[PDB]
Amino acid sequence: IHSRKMTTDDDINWQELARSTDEFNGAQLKAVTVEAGMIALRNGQSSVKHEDFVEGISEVQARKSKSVSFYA
Amino acid sequence: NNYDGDTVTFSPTGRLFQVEYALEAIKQGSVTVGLRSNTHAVLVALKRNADELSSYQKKIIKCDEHMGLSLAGLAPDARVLSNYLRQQCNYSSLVFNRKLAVERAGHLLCDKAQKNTQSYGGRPYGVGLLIIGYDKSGAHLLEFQPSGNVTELYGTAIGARSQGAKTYLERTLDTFIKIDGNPDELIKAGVEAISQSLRDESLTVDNLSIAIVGKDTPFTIYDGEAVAKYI
Amino acid sequence: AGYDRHITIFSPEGRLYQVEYAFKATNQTNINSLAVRGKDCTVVISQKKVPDKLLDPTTVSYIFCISRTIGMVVNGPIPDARNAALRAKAEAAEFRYKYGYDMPCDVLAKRMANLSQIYTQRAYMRPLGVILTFVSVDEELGPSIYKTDPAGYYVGYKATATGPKQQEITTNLENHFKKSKIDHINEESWEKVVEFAITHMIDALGTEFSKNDLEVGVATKDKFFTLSAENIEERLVAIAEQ
Amino acid sequence: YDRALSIFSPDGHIFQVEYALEAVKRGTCAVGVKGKNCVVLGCERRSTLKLQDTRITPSKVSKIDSHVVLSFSGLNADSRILIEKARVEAQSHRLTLEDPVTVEYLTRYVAGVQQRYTQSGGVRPFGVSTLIAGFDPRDDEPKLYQTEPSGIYSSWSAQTIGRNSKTVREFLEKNYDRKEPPATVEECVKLTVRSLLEVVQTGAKNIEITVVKPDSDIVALSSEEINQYVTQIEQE
Amino acid sequence: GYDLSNSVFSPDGRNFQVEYAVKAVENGTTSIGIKCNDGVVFAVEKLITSKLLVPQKNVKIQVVDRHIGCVYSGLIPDGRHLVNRGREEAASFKKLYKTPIPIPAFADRLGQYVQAHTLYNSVRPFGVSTIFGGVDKNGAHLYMLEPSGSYWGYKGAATGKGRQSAKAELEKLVDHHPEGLSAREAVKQAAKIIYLAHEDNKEKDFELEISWCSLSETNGLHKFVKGDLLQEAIDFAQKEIN
Amino acid sequence: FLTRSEYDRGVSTFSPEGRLFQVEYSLEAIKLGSTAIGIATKEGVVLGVEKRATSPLLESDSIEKIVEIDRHIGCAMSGLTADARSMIEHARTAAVTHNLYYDEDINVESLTQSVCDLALRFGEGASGEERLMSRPFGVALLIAGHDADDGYQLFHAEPSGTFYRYNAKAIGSGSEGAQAELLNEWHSSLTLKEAELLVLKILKQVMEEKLDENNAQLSCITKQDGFKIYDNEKTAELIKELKEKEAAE
Repeated sequence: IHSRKMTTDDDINWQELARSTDEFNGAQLKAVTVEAGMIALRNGQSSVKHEDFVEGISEVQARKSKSVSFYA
Repeated sequence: NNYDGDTVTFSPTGRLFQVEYALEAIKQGSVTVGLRSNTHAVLVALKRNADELSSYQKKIIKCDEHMGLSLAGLAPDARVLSNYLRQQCNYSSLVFNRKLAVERAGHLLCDKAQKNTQSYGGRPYGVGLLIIGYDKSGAHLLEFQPSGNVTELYGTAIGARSQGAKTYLERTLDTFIKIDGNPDELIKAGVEAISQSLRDESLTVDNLSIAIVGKDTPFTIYDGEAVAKYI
Repeated sequence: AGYDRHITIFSPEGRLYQVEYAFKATNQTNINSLAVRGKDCTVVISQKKVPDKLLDPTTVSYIFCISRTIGMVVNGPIPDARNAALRAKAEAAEFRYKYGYDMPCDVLAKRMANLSQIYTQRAYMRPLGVILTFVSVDEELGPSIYKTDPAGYYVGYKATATGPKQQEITTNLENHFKKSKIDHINEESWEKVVEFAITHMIDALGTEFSKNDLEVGVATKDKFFTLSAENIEERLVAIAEQ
Repeated sequence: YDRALSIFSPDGHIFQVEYALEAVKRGTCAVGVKGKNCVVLGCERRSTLKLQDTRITPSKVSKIDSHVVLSFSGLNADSRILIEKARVEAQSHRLTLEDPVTVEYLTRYVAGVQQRYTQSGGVRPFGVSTLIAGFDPRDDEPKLYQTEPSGIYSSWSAQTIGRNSKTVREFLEKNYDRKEPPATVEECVKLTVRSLLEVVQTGAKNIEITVVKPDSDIVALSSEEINQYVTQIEQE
Repeated sequence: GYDLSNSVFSPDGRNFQVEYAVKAVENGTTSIGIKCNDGVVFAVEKLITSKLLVPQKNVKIQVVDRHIGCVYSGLIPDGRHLVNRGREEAASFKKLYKTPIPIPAFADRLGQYVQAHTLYNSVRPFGVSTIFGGVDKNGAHLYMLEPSGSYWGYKGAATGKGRQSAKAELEKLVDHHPEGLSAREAVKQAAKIIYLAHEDNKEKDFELEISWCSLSETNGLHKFVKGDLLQEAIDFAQKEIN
Repeated sequence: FLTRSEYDRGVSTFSPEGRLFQVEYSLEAIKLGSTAIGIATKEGVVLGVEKRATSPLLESDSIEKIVEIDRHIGCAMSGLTADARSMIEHARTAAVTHNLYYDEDINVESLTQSVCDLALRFGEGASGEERLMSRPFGVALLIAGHDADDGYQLFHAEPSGTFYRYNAKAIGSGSEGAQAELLNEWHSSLTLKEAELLVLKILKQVMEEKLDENNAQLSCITKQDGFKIYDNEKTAELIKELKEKEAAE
């Protein structure tokens, strides 16, 4: 519903992304689709790949990584 | 700390919050995947180094020549429990001249958790174990929780991104049940299972740790260049 | 300190709120009991009520057989009731064992009282929330009633009642021994003392009864028995024909 | 009782060790300097109070063996416990291993002793710090050690503990020489007396000196002796 | 702050601890005990949480000695501890008196053990409801055991989330048969009322377990239902609810 | 100070983190330790410690942090040394026990692991074994050794009860400035003297006093000579030969 607004490429599969995100709330998910076009602007494009949404998973979630673990 | 403190309290929700805190020990743990066919059990564990000069920390402990456990969570707790399990397995060999059954040892482990959940000044253990073995009733994979819950599953996971492994196993479930007498296939399927639970933490030949048990094969741990056949 | 009343320690008033609170948990089943002395018997009645039909009525009880001559009637929650019953049976066995004759009711009253005192002197004991009535017929003291309470205090009685509305019953007993001018009913058959007791209970509580609404325990000489519903019904019928 | 009197602090410490150190700072001051053939322990005694019996009252320097002295700063009441344990160990060594203790071994023992009441439950540390000095038998090297309520032990060339030890320590950097001790016993004594007069002040009756020479010779100098030494320092 | 420990009281007669344990039990799955003329029939709803599980490979009904079935709801590990304790006590009785423990005697034992956990600051009261029963030589009996250390006799007992539905249905079953029914006939009824107690729980799918101890069909030993009998019970309920 | 913490009333209590807080605290007491640097090669293991003077009156050649476990295992302690006092005794005992039972040299790993079992006994009384500690140890060891079955090993033993095998490791206050350099300078083609001078190198940069043989101490474990503590003269020679190669840049 978000990505309909912006322009995507035609190699996108919306189940791939949905598998790889688990327990993401709609505000997070809005925050991936926006985040992909940041990365697209940095590469310098005019279309938004399917690889970018995948990198917006890590750059923006809810938490910065699992933490420092020293024997966890 | 209102009802959150102590392993003696309730909890107007009926709960206790110490248990959930201890399950966070699973969450900050590294992912491990277990799957069993009807002739082989396989645990595939993602070891993890502290830094480049450091080596990787073991994740699979041999309990017996037909029995193995792999930890997820705090190492120091895993250590108490593994000793205990070996103790009673050697016990059963001694007194009954019999291999210790998996189904049974889950229950023993259950009570051992319960009683540090009973008394004041105890704690719940912050380690969840996957225990595979091959006995006179065949292959078994048990899941052990900080709650003290033992469950029998075809294939399961614990750690971080455990969900992405479960979905994989939900698709390939009826595949690996029909594969029997070909341990190689089960191992490959577990490598693929734990590929879904990477943080771009690539599978190396000393980051992946395999351990198997078969009908015809004692418990074995593969590491080093023994894992390259599958990577 | 902020803790005076999570542990058993005096207050600035010089007191034990905790034990008070124990007395404020004896009226949760809201069972009432009435116990009177005959001339050669002791009679105690208690309510029976089941909140549901899907209980079996037989097992619902409050008259617990401790010795063969000492009956115990409990006011307060049933868990603590059972713990008290077990305590007392242990002590009874042990008295018979060490002294060579069955435990007297007096001795049991005091033993249980001292155990009570110990529960309110140790900082990690919770006191019982039960009032116990010990009914007996002794051969050295005659029919007797001893009442102990969560404090560890006990006292003798001519008659006594317990429950939330037991003041009504106190009125009844008071007036009865006022007229009689003597500390026990002069009746030479235990049946009629059951009858008298049920009469005072109907008058006091203001409500009529049935065989399944009662529970009756009788201490005669050298025995203790409980009546079943069938025999209770007969008492009720003989009341109307007085 | 098995509940902790020691709680771990997120600071990287344990509060009670810090508090112990403070307790040791409030205590009377001791100085230790070893010559080439002697050891000298000087200690402040508060004899400011009057009508004090001093004959029957133990000095603040306790002989723990025939050649090993212990002086202390901090809780006076507490120290006596350490002192009893140590005398006991001294006899044990002769019993099972034969040949009086060496200063180092005894120092190590005391170190473990104060350490144990940290790490154990049901106990608080001692707020006491000791200067252990003496000789090894068959030997004539003065060995001067310092133990502290952290349960950590140290060798020192010279050291000071107690109230306002910093002032005297600065003095010692500048009047004692790492390379050369004062070789005569008397000069060593007078160096330490001159040190003590920094803080102790208010006459020469609060000063106490014990001098130990090898071959098991522990002697404590009375007030008269000290009076003479002090007055010499005063004139110069 | 009278919610902090079990050995505290409150001036309302409440001991908040123990009430809170009931909310742990309210979190368990339906578990029913049908008292029949011939014995007892237990059934438990076993939620199938995932398609990765091994079905009919986990038992929530465990037997103690061989003639007392025990099925519990609430916290599964905690109830597990309780059952272990009861087996210790059963074996003790069996050694000491040369007979399998009576069901009322068993009841005494477990009730005391749970009552114990409210008298000490040191421990936490168990958050489980147990239903246990069977056939002894003085007949079939059924008991339900509270986390409070309370229990009563029952002609039908239930616990869990769909306890609402189950209790109502049991009321009906005693209105269909006021003289009771067969343990043979009760297999189908346990199926029925578990199914009815899963509409409050219809987020999921589940597996039905049934076990029974009756004198007429298992010869007084606690056995499990299987095979064609079990699947027939399943089908029975299935057709009723469609 | 008084960092916000919900739990400091238990010693085994959670922690919405999911891990113990006291263990966490323990690892923050190794950052005050005096730096111990340890370079593991395939030709021996070198343990260097800064002895840490605090006064010129303090005699610093009678204090040391190099502590012998046995002829073929050496150990360096950094952190709180009063705790190490106990642990090192226990380890010595363990080694002697193994040689009593088996007439055999103990594995470096087995020993490290035994002391990790020791570290995890804090508590009020819990699991099957009695707690004789109440608060965790705040001291970390670098256990170096050589066994004939895996060669030279260098292990970092934590107050956690966890052990990682390192190829080089620094602990103490200056541990991060040292480890950055370890990551870059170390390789598997080192020789014994090259690693030795490497230690003195990285010890220079974490030096808060000045480098000389009166606040710095070396020790080695070698296969056929055992554990040997370098005396001060030899250490001085090496320091000067560092200064020769430092003025060749």
